[PDB]
Amino acid sequence: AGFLKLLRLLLRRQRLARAMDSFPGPPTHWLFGHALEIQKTGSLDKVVTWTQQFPYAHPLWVGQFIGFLNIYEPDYAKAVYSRGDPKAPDVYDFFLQWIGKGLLVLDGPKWFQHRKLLTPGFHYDVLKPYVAIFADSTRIMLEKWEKKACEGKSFDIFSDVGHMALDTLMKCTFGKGDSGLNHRDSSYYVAVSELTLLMQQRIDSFQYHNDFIYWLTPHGRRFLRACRAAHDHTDRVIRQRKAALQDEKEREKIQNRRHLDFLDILLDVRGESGVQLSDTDLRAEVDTFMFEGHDTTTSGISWFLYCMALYPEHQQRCREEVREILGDQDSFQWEDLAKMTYLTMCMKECFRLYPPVPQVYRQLSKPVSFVDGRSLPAGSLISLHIYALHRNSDVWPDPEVFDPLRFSPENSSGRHPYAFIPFSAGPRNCIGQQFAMNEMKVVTALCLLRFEFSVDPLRLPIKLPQLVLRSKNGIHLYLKPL
Ligand code: HEM
Ligand SMILES: CCCCc1ccc(N/C=N\O)c(C)c1
Repeated sequence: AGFLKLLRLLLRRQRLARAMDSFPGPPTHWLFGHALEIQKTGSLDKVVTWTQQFPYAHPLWVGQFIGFLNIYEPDYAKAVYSRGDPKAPDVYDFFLQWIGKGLLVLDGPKWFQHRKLLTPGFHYDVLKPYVAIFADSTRIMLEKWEKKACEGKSFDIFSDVGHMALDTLMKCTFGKGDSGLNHRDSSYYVAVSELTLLMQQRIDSFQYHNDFIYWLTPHGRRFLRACRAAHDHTDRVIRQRKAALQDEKEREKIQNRRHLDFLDILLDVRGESGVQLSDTDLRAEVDTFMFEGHDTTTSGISWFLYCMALYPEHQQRCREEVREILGDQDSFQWEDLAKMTYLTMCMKECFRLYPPVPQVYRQLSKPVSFVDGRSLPAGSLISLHIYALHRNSDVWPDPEVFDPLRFSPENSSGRHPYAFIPFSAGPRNCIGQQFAMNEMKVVTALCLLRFEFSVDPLRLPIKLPQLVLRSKNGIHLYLKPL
């Protein structure tokens, strides 16, 4: 009985280890594989030095039973991430208790169904009205920030940006009305923190990899408590909207619109979806999009404002660009976001050096041959290291240098299409990319018009992976009103 399970395990690792025989790599500890380096602070930068020692790719082991091929070169990236192979179950299985089998984790033709269902929810006609909402939520955040700034001390902006991103996500895509944040929404935010802290730690800690053992550890119990808290939040948001649509005034109003917001699509009002969702399939897409359409943009906004603080020259250039575009308008219009070409460049360079998602994974369903002759069989595990990809010395002159002009029209024409993929690429790219970009542009444009941002030399951020890219100590900045 149990004997089979242990043998199925030991065969898999000789399979994975032999398929990577073509690929030299760093030294393994006998028990931990590479885990003792990965768990060290700064390990993203350690992986970068590895990519210079080993071109294209190198193996990566958490504790001797699971072995990934870390990849970080554009042809290698493209060979795999253009194909739609499944997400790595060893990594993505951990998601299930929390966000379930929603879009992120699915892989079948069921994935294509949901992707087809949900993609019109991020069409630009659905997005145009969100610009006003981004502005309102940002205004609330900035009024808080104005009070903190005139106290003269630096403070962590990450959490305030998150509360704002969560509120705006819910007003846009989950039907929440103008009421704004409630103490129960903050409960949810805190729980996401615990979920991503713990699940990242689980990814890196091979002893927690087996389901049965993990749910008996304090770690796993803490995770399940947070999963309940996340589910109490999403059950509420679902019941709230179903009930709001029982009102005859609101229900007729939604039908009139050609374009439906994301939660209303899932609820299949108008019968148009033609695909019937289980109660749990819908709970999972809500869980999924409630993690995804806000934790990442919080990382992005916050690392950007840090990059503005580090580089006042570019900060001031962006401040001037957005000042002219707004002119005398009350608030930015959707049409205005395309004019923000220099803000966009700086934002792209921010995402090169501080990718909001630094690492994603796949398990191949078919073999793949790489531009240099090497190859892998089906069954093998891939680790796309977006962090080291964006820092690759054969692709990026002076990789550690912040230079927005790398994303001018001129210096972009030649560039390889898989060199810069912070929203991934291929069939499993980010469904929310244009949502994020428009949100982040409105938020940061308004931030720079109302404050000048300085770093704090005594508390510079330190990089911390937590599924999204966070900081060990927050993002502490000084703010000057204007
Ligand atoms: C949900 C969701 C997906 C899955 C879409 C699908 O599978 O069809 C998605 C994908 C990605 C990926 C790939 C994930 C992987 O390889 O495991 C990356 C790297 C990424 C990065 C960012 N996303 Fe995203 N994303 C989903 C949802 C959202 C939403 C939802 C409203 C927004 C907004 C958004 C934004 C960003 C983002 C912004 C800074 C980054 C980076 N994503 N997504
Ligand atoms: C398995 C480690 C990374 C998994 C992962 C994949 C996608 C997202 N987000 C995508 N858009 O928001 C996050 C936040 C994480």
